[PDB]
Amino acid sequence: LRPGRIDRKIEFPPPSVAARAEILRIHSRKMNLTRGINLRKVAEKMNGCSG
Amino acid sequence: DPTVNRVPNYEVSEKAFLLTQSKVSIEQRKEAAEFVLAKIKEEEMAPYYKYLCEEYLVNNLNEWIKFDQELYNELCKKNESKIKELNEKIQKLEEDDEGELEQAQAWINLGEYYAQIGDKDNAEKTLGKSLSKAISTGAKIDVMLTIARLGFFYNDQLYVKEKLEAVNSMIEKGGDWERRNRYKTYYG
Amino acid sequence: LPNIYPSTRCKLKLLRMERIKDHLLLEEEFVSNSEILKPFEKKQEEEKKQLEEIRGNPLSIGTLEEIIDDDHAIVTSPTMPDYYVSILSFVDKELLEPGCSVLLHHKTMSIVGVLQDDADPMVSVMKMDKSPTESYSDIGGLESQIQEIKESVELPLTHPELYEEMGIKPPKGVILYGAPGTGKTLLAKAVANQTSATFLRIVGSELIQKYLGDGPRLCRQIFKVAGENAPSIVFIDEIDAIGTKRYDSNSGGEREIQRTMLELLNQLDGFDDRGDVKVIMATNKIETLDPALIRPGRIDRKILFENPDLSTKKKILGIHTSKMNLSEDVNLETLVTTKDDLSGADIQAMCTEAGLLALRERRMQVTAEDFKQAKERVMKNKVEENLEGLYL
Amino acid sequence: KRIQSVPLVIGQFLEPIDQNTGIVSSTTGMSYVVRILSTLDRELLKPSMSVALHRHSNALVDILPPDSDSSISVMGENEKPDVTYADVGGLDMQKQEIREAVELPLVQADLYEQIGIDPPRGVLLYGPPGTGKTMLVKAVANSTKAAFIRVNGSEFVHKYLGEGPRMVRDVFRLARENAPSIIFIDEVDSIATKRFDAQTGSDREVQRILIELLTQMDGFDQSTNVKVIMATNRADTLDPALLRPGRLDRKIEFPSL
Amino acid sequence: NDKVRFIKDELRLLQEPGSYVGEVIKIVSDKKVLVKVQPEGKYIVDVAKDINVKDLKASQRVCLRSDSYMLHKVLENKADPLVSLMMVEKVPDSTYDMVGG
Ligand SMILES: Nc1ncnc2c1ncn2[C@@H]1O[C@H](COP(=O)(O)OP(=O)(O)OP(=O)(O)O)[C@@H](O)[C@H]1O
Ligand SMILES: Nc1ncnc2c1ncn2[C@@H]1O[C@H](COP(=O)(O)OP(=O)(O)OP(=O)(O)O)[C@@H](O)[C@H]1O
Ligand SMILES: [Mg+2]
Ligand SMILES: [Mg+2]
Repeated sequence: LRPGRIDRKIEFPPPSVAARAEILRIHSRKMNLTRGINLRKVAEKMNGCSG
Repeated sequence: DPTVNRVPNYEVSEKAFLLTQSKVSIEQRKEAAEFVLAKIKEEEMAPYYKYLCEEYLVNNLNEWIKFDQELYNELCKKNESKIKELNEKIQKLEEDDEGELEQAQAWINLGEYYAQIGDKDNAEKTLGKSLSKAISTGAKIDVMLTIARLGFFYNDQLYVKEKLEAVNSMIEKGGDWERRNRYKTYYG
Repeated sequence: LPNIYPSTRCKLKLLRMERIKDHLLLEEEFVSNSEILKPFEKKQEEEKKQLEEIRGNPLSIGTLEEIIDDDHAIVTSPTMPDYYVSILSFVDKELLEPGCSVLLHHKTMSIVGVLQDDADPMVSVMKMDKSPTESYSDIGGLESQIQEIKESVELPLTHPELYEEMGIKPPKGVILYGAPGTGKTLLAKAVANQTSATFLRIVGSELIQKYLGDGPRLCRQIFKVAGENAPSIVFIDEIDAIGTKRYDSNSGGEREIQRTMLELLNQLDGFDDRGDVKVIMATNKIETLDPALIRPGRIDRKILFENPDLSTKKKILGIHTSKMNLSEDVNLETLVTTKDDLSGADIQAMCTEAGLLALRERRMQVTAEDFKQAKERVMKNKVEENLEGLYL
Repeated sequence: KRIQSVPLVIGQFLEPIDQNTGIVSSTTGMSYVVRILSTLDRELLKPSMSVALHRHSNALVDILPPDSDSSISVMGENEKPDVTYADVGGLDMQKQEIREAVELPLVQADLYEQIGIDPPRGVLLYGPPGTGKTMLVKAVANSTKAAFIRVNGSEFVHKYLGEGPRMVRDVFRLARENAPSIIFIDEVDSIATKRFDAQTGSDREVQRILIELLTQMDGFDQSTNVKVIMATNRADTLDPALLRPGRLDRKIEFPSL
Repeated sequence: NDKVRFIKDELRLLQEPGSYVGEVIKIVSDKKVLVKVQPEGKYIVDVAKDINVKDLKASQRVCLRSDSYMLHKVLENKADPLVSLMMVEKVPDSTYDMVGG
């Protein structure tokens, strides 16, 4: 943590509901999906889980 | 939410073909004329207005969609101004030397606006240059599906055939089942 | 071949390489005449042919174990049954150190050469092969410490005349103890910049190995390598690492660390009487060091490092911002020269942060606002202190 | 066809370098570069094969049925274990997981491909000792219709250097021939320990065995429909290189009930 | 006829002893190359008149004639232990598209 050494301290906070929706969408483009799946509703149900 | 965007609008060509048939009812033809004139006014189908007025309709009726030069110039000037703005964005990204994802996205923006007005050749050039990057296979699938949709828009089936065989050739380099179902619907 | 003076064109220069060619051709003529006079049937280059045919092919590789009754030896190849190989005349009987890599003949297996190691699979990383960068100019202030380190480590090597005339052996070792982030490592980089000696760096963590045996083994190897490549400026850094930490990967625990420290405290002084091996250690916590290491006669001149003062702070600001694309709006006088406590590391850290921020905006010039923002950024990212409350 | 006399040395083909040369590893221990006989069906020179070699020349002269060199044999009927799914009480979730990760992928890969999921190619039944880790697999072998090559961990290691990776490759080749098949390397914690001593011959051979196992498992393409199962009592004493996608991913967690 | 002559001559060539796979750990000189032959030890081999010593690079697999170890060929695979470490680790590939949020 001393300055001069390792420089940038970057935060990865646990994903928010929008971030969770984006991650679910990204990983959901790998399987046959029925039309009109409300992924935003599923992510909104998914609380605490991350990545 | 993600969307490939309703560009080009399929209903434009749908009602254009509905108009160009004497077999269909006159009332439905006039409804199609009203819709197509409204969409030409709103979404700036100036090049498609010129094409529809000079070919298609009068190629084979045709009073409702009358080739007005003034309306062909005002909307064309607006379209050229928008194209100039997009060129400014592309050149400013090149000057800033941003990430190649961003320059590829700017190329997609130029091409999708070119499709948004109906010019097939320049849109094809923009998306062909856009493919030259090393973007992810999903973006390439979406782009060449956009040229396939353009081919559907102008009712040139061989254009769609070559676009979709190009899709199938490289679809094995992807695998995303949603992007394969899109191609399945297009091929069907 | 010698060096050539002067650099530019000059007739005397041409005369110099004319002498070079004259002497070279004269050596060539002498060698030609001497060879021609010699009986070629046992001279000239037929010796090469005889050596090749006696050597045989392929030459296997083994390990020497003894030199009993010279013209005889006991090699030990990894697979062969440890033959009683005889030593031939071609090999040099001075490089046959027990444990070398000899070249056995294929069939009769008689030593026909010693294969020097020349590997250095681990030392190559250690051996300083390119001067880092900073010269002594880059260090702002610290004049007394620079003078002491010079007269302790540089002058004995470059200019031994003063010491031999004065009649004092040079001070053996120097330990750079002080507050963290105050140039204890920069000064080592500087002394490594101008050097006529090998500079084998090592960090105290690497002496805390995992196996029981390879605690003193590493130190013995390091100091042997320093000895053979004399002179050496070995730079054991973070020497306090052996004391604290207490790593789980260490199988021995405290006892193995104690044995390693004992081997270090021996190899520094030794019964072996090593030659020109200068030792420069540097640590943040001089307190947690067994006084056997820091005893005089092992490391004599214990140089103290202290946080810079206001003038030293402004000098550091000047040297570090010398290579700045600075706009005139930035004023160095009130920049960081504020007397509200800094360090030798903060001044460079805020410069780096401000440069990064200016890069983010793509502004090729540096703004005073960016410098101030990096200043406060460095200020918040700072564990302030603990002992000041006693005297506050 | 005279070099094909009947003293011969079994070798393992490794890499086809040219049309008439190859790199074989004779059972004696050391690799060679040899000339292939111009009569063999060169389409059969698959890697890790069981080709034969001439005695003093090592020239490749005959390819063997790849199910011949195997020291480990497919479990037939004399060794068919006598437990049933009904006999294994409880472990309902474990039973379902092993059925959906072992039996169903063997039977119906087309469903896995169509759905879009990645078919598992390795399971790591683990838990406290005495939980049915061995018995669930034992019951699987009593109902499976696929080959059930059963190796026993420490059986891989032998005094003869090179009898390791060789027999690992041989076992995997046998599994690939009789596809579908299930390998049941048992007590793998004796082969895939974390800590490693790069000075003694004991660890430097288990290392080669583990490397060969890892390379062969990575060589699993989407086809060949062969699943690998291993059980252990101590999951912590396991090389993390065995816990990556493409390798063992599904992890069953047999709990002390 | 060329095919027939080759087939007839093949019988003699098979009885010629094979060649060990070599490993060029270090280049010694212009006519001697240190080679570690698996799995026993290393040797100082002689390069043939075809292969150039400067062409050889460390970790290049090679072939040595079994009668008397003599360089006669250069392989292609090499060793490169780095792609062994990243193969054992098996880090999955990714792009900026995969990461979201
Ligand atoms: N007087 C100075 N002149 C120039 N630069 C300095 C000075 N003092 C400190 N620095 C800068 O501080 C930076 C970080 O400090 P440095 O690494 O030298 O400290 P250290 O106390 O030896 O390190 P550590 O506490 O991490 O073992 C160096 O890169 C150097 O450029
Ligand atoms: N679900 C179960 N129902 C009945 N008996 C069981 C069950 N699970 C284990 N057992 C008992 O376990 C014994 C067999 O050992 P088991 O297969 O359970 O060992 P394990 O947990 O795989 O051991 P290890 O880790 O040492 O290989 C039998 O005596 C059997 O009665
Ligand atoms: Mg330091
Ligand atoms: Mg058991």
